[PDB]
Amino acid sequence: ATDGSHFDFVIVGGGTAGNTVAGRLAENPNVTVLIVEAGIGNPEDIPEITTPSSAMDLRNSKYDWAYKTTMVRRDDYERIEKPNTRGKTLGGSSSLNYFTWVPGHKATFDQWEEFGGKEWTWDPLVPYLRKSATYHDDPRLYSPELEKIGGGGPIPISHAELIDEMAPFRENLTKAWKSMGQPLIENIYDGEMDGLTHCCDTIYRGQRSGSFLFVKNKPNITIVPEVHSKRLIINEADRTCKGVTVVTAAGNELNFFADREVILSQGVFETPKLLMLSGIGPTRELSRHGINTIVDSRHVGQNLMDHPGVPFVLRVKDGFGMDDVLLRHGPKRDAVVSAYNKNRSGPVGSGLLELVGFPRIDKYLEKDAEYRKAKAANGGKDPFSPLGQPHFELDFVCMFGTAFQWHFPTPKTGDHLTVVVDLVRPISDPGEVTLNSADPFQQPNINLNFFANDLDIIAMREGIRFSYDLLFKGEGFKDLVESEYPWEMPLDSDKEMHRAVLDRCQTAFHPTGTARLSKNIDQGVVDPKLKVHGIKKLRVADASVIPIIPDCRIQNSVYAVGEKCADMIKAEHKDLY
Amino acid sequence: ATDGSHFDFVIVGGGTAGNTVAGRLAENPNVTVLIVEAGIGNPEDIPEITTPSSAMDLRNSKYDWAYKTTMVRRDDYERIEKPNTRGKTLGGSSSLNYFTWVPGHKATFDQWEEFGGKEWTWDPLVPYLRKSATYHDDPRLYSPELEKIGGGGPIPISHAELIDEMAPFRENLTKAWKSMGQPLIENIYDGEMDGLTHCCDTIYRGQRSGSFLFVKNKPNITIVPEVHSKRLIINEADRTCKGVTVVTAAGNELNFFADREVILSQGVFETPKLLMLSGIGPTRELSRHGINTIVDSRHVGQNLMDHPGVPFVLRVKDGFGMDDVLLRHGPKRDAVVSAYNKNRSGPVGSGLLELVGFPRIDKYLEKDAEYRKAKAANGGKDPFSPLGQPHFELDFVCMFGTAFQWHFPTPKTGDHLTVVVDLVRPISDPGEVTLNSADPFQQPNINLNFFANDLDIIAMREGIRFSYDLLFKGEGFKDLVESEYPWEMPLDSDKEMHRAVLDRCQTAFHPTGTARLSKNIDQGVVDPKLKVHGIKKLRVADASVIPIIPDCRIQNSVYAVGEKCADMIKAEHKDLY
Ligand SMILES: Cc1cc2nc3c(=O)[nH]c(=O)nc-3n(C[C@H](O)[C@H](O)[C@H](O)COP(=O)(O)OP(=O)(O)OC[C@H]3O[C@@H](n4cnc5c(N)ncnc54)[C@H](O)[C@@H]3O)c2cc1C=O
Ligand SMILES: Cc1cc2nc3c(=O)[nH]c(=O)nc-3n(C[C@H](O)[C@H](O)[C@H](O)COP(=O)(O)OP(=O)(O)OC[C@H]3O[C@@H](n4cnc5c(N)ncnc54)[C@H](O)[C@@H]3O)c2cc1C=O
Repeated sequence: ATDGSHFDFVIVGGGTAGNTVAGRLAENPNVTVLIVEAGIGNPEDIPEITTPSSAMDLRNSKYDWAYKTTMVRRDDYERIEKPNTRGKTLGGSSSLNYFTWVPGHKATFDQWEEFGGKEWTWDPLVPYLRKSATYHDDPRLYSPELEKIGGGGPIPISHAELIDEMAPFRENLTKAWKSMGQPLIENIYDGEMDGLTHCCDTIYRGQRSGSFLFVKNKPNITIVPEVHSKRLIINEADRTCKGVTVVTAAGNELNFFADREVILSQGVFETPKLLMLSGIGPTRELSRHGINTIVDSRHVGQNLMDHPGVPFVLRVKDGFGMDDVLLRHGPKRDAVVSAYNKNRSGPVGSGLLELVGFPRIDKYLEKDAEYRKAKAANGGKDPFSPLGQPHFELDFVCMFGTAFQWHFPTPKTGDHLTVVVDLVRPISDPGEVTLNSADPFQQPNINLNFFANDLDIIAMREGIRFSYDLLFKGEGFKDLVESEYPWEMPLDSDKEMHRAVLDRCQTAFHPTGTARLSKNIDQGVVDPKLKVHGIKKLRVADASVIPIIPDCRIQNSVYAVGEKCADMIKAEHKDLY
Repeated sequence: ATDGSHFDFVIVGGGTAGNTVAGRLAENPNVTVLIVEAGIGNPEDIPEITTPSSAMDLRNSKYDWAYKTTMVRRDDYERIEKPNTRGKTLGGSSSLNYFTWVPGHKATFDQWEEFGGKEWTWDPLVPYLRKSATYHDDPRLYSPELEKIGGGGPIPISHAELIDEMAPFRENLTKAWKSMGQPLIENIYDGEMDGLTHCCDTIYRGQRSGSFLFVKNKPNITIVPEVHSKRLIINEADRTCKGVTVVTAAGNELNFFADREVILSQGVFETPKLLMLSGIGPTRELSRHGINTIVDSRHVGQNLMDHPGVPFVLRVKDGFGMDDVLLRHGPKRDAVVSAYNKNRSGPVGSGLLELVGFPRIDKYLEKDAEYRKAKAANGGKDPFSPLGQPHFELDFVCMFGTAFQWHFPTPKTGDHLTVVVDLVRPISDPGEVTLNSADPFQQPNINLNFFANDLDIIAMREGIRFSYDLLFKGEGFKDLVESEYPWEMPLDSDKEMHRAVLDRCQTAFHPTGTARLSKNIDQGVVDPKLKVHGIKKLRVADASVIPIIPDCRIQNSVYAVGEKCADMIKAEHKDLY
């Protein structure tokens, strides 16, 4: 693209919501759309991106921002980690994520009303939760009712394409789950999600479905990859966003201008950073780094909320995990790799997560004197999920997963199960994203503030206990477990579990909130139309907009945000739509 | 003590060097000495303090500052830890340390000349390295020449009082060491230290020898424990230190004044902090926290240097470690505990470290292409120890040691060996101590900057390899090893070892340098008489003074610093001494 070029719409950050907004705005072939993006422009050409079983290997790769971030910062404990993985590539984090497609609980989205008014509640959002996807059920295994989860969008989704060898595993896990007295559930798309379900995925015919699928073969979209944002171009007199400044690989600064609107989609971490570098954020924090304040927006970078996860690995009987096929070199791996290469069939095309659980654990919580007291102190309402929401998402990954074992080596032998214990309704206060300096090439500082509240530790402990009961005592599955890796979970000691949770937890990869939808600038950074409070012609569409984190893996809500954003922009520009 | 009281000398921080200086100045019964100290005043009354086998249990106890500190801060990796243990109690860190008494290499102390001139070199310092100690050899096991290591001081020291059951262990380790072609050595007190030695300790008749032994039964010493320093009292016009302000348990601020001199002994972390709070430090760093600059002293808090350590545990054959006697509850433990209680005999009185190795590893280093290139680039001189110094201190702790395994649980069964691989001559740049704020009750911020230079990683890797060779291949000992805890050291992969070293390393507990001796304020913070550049009547005596870290565990050099400081103060006040 030529320096100083004008486009109707500029999307800053070709990520998950970014491409969604861009592709929708481009549906009028006459509307000019520019996308600027730090990463490569041709993800579909990269096997590790398109191949679902390679996902975890994308951590630390060239497609990963690989941020340092503080996971917990309590007086008794603090840990900082790297990499806190985020996608750096067209498609953003939808190009390196773990595929699960799940919206969340109706009661939770209904509470968005406090921030976004009625249009940001469950029912009105349902269509936006479905618009991006085209649902498939080729093997005809699931209720035809479930076809309503795809509205016709360019992101192919399907229930996991089941691995044949894992059928015995699925059957035992199912038996175990029911033996605990917990429900099976298939429809988790209408606001209810209690039980063990067969998850859907952004995978189809063993290929990844990334947001880059929104923006190809559209000649009205100009895609400029490999450029790093320096600053939003803001006219102070007009209080207007004019466009964006970027730096090329050769180190040249380029300005691009939007004739209608700029949409900021740089994700939960970089969106608030670029706002601040552009003069929009907490005034004391700007001054501290030599940045003028154009709009004193206190909430920018604040309210960072994520799900803490404590994963744990069990060694399981031979043939009940995929380690020997996918993880280790050999003829077995060679075979499935050769099949995948010829027609994309086989387990190489698998995302390795097929059964997912959304339980409550009231009866475990009730056994803890402290939880009992906190609940009473809250007038008898459950602190975590007072509206019937799950307490956990339990992901049963059917092999050792490096992405969920940041400090333990990969075992050399044996098949494994990796259970991701994801606290989906935490009550710890949010963390924050702050500036390290005014340098656009430095990562912002990131504190997730996991487990600031002790109750969260107690719940996480109890969700590990629930998972252990299920797997060590559950019908069928109890016979599959061989050992705990890399040592025993100290479930016998509240004291030890306290240390175990803090020291072993990680991000579940769902950060949100840093430029949240709101009714005014004293509550959040963007209004219900996702316009930046205080600025004209500037909107944010990405996970930073999310005012209350969904009860599950969040990519579905992020696409929803992009779909709604595009709709709201179209409604505004009558002459174009 | 009464508010506003005057004393000839005020020691701020009743720690290792602190008490040394105080006790020596008090040798003229007419000189009044005050000691202020944050911790308790009666350590000799605390079993866990006086009992050498309890040392490791003092981590996280009430006697531990338990600082958060950043261990490594590289672009590819960063870890922050808690607790970074320091003594909070009369005697300071000499009240919770692991006893080893070893001075270091002559060539290294000779290089102090660049900072302190001739009087801070090996020969002149020898007497100061010996003054604090009274050497014992009751069982008459060692050369009578070695009695020269005790000059008659109030700190009883002895070669480790050997545990009988560990004799077979010592004998096998010795055989293994010699089988590798490395020397045995007993005299490591005259500047030479190449080999495996029987270490001496600040233990005698199974009681800890702490610096509090310097300051009891001296009625001219006023001891005020349980008070937290707020600030040094500095007269700007006179450029003079007048005394110190402290806060009591009840929250009252008290001023105490020195008629001759104030000696700051708050240790490597708190000494630079209090200087800064008092207006002495880097001016930009003071202003940033609202503190006036009285003296722009750039080096304050800078030059923090410590030894990185990568410990590792081996499970060893039954009866070749002390786990079953000291670590686990039972009749065995009951028996030795009952003996200790009646007459202080038995392994309960042991510091658990009896053999210590000081090897070079030139031939391991030479195998690494990068080391070879770096050495050539340094004109053919070894980067680490170009003057013949050791590369490592290898501590062979004869049981599982929690103090050296910060992220692994304590094994439930088996006897263990804990090998502390201490890189004693690192070449990474120093870290820093900075202010978090002007609040005297907040810990300063601490970055140790371990492994900033890749060569250090290569050496640490190779010192682990040397240790593994010794123990897995060495004569006698090879037959004792049962397994690696908690998994295998990835010695087969330079790549994995790189991650292993960074992720498993810790402080070896020897921080230094943050107010270093120097010839002028452009080089350091105190002059050769340990006077603070720019200020009269103010000296620093503690580990922050140390300009080049010794080649080993450092408590001996710290007492040396205190002994010299006291001598230099006495020489100045003729009318009193
Ligand atoms: C491991 C991983 C695994 C998970 N797994 C599951 C999953 O299983 N399913 C689930 O639903 N969610 C999961 N998630 C969340 C899910 O993947 C969602 O994608 C996120 O929750 C929300 O997607 P945004 O639209 O809010 O943010 P985005 O980062 O996508 O797009 C931002 C774009 O901007 C560019 N960009 C940024 N800065 C600059 C700059 N300075 N100059 C120029 N360009 C810049 C940057 O390169 C990128 O292209 C997962 C995420 C991670 C990993 O991040
Ligand atoms: C685990 C541990 C184990 C090791 N093991 C071996 C060992 O085996 N042998 C060895 O030679 N060295 C080892 N070392 C180092 C060795 O122990 C040495 O002691 C150190 O290397 C050097 O000793 P300072 O004189 O330089 O510093 P100090 O902290 O002693 O005294 C400071 C005093 O000031 C007080 N004080 C501080 N702040 C305030 C305040 N605000 N307001 C009021 N008071 C305040 C504070 O409470 C304390 O009393 C080891 C240390 C640690 C642990 O710290």
